[PDB]
Amino acid sequence: QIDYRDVFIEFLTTFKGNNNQNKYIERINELVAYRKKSLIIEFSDVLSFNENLAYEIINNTKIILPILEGALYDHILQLDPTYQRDIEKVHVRIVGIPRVIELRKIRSTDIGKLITIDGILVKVTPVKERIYKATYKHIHPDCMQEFEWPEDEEMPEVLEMPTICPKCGKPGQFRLIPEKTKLIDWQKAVIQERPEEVPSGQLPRQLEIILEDDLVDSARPGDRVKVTGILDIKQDSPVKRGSRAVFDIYMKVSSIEVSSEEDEKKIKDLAKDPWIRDRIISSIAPSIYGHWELKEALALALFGGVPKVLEDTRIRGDIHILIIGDPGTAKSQMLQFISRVAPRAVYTTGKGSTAAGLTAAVVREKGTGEYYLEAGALVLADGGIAVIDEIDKMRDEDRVAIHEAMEQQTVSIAKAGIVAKLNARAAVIAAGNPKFGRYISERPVSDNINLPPTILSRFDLIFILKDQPGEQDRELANYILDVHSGKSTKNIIDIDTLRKYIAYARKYVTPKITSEAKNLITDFFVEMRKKSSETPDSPILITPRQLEALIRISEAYAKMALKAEVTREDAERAINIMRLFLESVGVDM
Amino acid sequence: QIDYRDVFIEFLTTFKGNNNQNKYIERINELVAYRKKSLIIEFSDVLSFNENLAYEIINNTKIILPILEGALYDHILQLDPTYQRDIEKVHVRIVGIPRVIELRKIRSTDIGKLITIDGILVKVTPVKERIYKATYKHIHPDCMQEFEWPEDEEMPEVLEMPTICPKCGKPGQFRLIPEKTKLIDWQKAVIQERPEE
DNA sequence: TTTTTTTTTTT
Ligand SMILES: [Mg+2]
Ligand SMILES: [Zn+2]
Ligand SMILES: [Zn+2]
Repeated sequence: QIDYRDVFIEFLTTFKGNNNQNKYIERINELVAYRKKSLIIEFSDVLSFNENLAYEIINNTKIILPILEGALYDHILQLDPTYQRDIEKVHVRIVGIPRVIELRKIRSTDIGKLITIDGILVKVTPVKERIYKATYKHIHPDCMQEFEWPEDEEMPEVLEMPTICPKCGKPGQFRLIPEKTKLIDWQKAVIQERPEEVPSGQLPRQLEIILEDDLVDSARPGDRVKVTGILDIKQDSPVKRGSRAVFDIYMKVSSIEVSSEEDEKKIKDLAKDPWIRDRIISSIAPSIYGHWELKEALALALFGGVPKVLEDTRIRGDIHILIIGDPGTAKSQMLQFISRVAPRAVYTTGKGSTAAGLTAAVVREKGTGEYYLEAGALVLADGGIAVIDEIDKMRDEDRVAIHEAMEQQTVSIAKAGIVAKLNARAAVIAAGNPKFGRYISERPVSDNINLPPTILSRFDLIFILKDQPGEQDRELANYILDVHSGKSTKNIIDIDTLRKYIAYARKYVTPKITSEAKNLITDFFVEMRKKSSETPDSPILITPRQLEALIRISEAYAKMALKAEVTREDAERAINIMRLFLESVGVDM
Repeated sequence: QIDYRDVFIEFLTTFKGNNNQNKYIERINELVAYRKKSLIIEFSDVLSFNENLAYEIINNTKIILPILEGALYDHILQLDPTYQRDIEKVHVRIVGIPRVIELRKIRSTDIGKLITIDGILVKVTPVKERIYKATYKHIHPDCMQEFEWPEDEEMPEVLEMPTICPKCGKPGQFRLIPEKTKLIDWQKAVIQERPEE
């Protein structure tokens, strides 16, 4: 009854934020400057300003939304006439709806209402075009007339062809005219419920969502997203008569969120502590006793180095870690922790993986007999971390796919007439067991781990964990029992804060190596080569590839402390950890 | 509105090249020598010579492109009468269009406009034949009449047959006549975006 | 092509 365009338009112009900045007028600025055509409004902000406007949006969404969109378009038109003839429609998207429903708990009462669902994006289709206003021509020698068939409305989800010519009243043949046909961008994605919500003994459920217009290509597979929109029943084969009055539900997306100022302030305060590096290392797997050297290396892999593109070749910034340890050395516990704290990570197992599942799988579209690719584990981990457990138990045919990923950071696909090269810039963390149960110190690493030497040289660091009973057993027993009793360590950065800290560092920090750091690295290398030249009788090689690892590790240390330069201390720490690896593999100085 | 046919003809014959050599005349003569039927021109040269002509090409390529080809064809046959009876339709192609769109960035607003794409060829089908003007015969014991169904219009990409015989005004069964059907070479290729982008 | 269990030939 009461028009809400008046209260809405002044709400945009008059609204004060946390720091008294008038965000919405600032947000609407680049909407006309950069031609976004889409606006984002928080539900809490609208509710505080006027609850009547807020509750009208949730309930009467299908009616108030077109009215509100028209009001904002007029506001932009008077503010900048240049918007006309450029963008003819503006979308306003609402986020933060309190009505959040689990994927498994959707029932018939929620159809046609604005709801929000949290899940994981698993499938994305290529962008396509959908007709919303067609133009036909009547093929009848008398007629030769053109008209817009879905008059006075929009073309439904089912393409319907006119049966009677509206301009002559006769049936016959109608020809589509693509030149005058109106189109709109259209994409389809599949969302899956998070593993924490799956009940015992059940399999995860999936929901189909539709992204249209500017919402296309707003997310990548494997991302955790929050999606808001309207549920509706799905019609795909109306002509398939005969039983089956049962339909599936699909979601019509109106706004999507992936995964900000106070958090940035909190991150900066943490970096101010001189001992921030020690705090971060102590926060890695707090429930595991000892393994300080391994924890330090795992922290470096989370941040990584800086990739370099030379005149001819490319230098990866990712760090590869290989762990060999006796059974029960808590190898799998840390890898689970790493996969949970990293902003983007994929956890796999040697036995539960295949070559197609790791890189890309060809799927034949039985509906049209068409071939298309599906992203594998390594592709989904691009820009993140790939964790592989029990690498020694993987099949040889499935292991060769990893060889290219670690070396060239690429995956080559040539099958079913599809040829492509895929980026796989991901850090690889692998764990394995020795051949004969426990580890034999006297024998070299190569004959004690059951892996080809061609894959050993591709790892930046290798660590050996030995479970030898000794005087530390009492400390280990006391620590474990305290964990089972609920006792927790203090001064530990929590998972959520740690994940945000890593994401910020990987995005805004690019350390540069100073002259002093270069001299220390060079001097260590050349003196090591001279020492190694006397007697290079070790299973572990000392090739110039080790020099690149020293560069990567030093950059990671600087990035951990949010520093823009690599100083003497960072280079010194990188040498120490590299020196241990060059000697803990069974070879002395 | 303004007939650019004269402007196009003089532009080709009076194009100041790197040394005012009128290289367009040189390639036109080369085209006549080997019967190439395809003339390519640079958008920069057209814009420099007459920016108004360049805008019309890049904006109304659906309408004015056949007009320009007709003007070029008349000039070629006038220059050399032996070109007839060999090529009935010349081709003019534009290169260097400033409107460059990334393949992933294509949206609905770019449909029906002249754009350029950079990528990698992955698949190429063998050369085939496409019908652009068919001939049909009405199989109805009183007709025995032949006609070209797509009257005053090129045959659309969707093969459609007449429903009512135009010559006799009756429905029935129609048979295609391959011997009186116009054909054009047709090939399909797939382009893939570069891994860098 | 792809994962799976099965009998079969042939990688
Ligand atoms: Mg384990
Ligand atoms: Zn009609
Ligand atoms: Zn007839």
